[PDB]
Amino acid sequence: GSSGSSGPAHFIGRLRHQESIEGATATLRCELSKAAPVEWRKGRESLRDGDRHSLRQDGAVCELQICGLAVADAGEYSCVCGEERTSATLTVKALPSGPSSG
Repeated sequence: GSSGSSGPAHFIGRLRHQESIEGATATLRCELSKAAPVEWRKGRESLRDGDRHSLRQDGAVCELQICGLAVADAGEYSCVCGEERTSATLTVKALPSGPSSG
């Protein structure tokens, strides 16, 4: 309770380079100094809750879920909350599209 203010939630648990599989559904997770609204970004892109884009929050905890992954999608995702933002390189793998043997 001091003069002035502090500001938005300062990313305390910045993202972490995660590696997913092609075709699968990637799921990121981060932490904020305090429950606050954020906006994920997939390489000079804007990620918002809609068709597949999932931005569920659990008290100072954001999680981006992108269905239908793709080796191309891989790059670098960032989470903007206000003044600060964290980025984490996402690595996509190639799913085994090989026909089982009998």
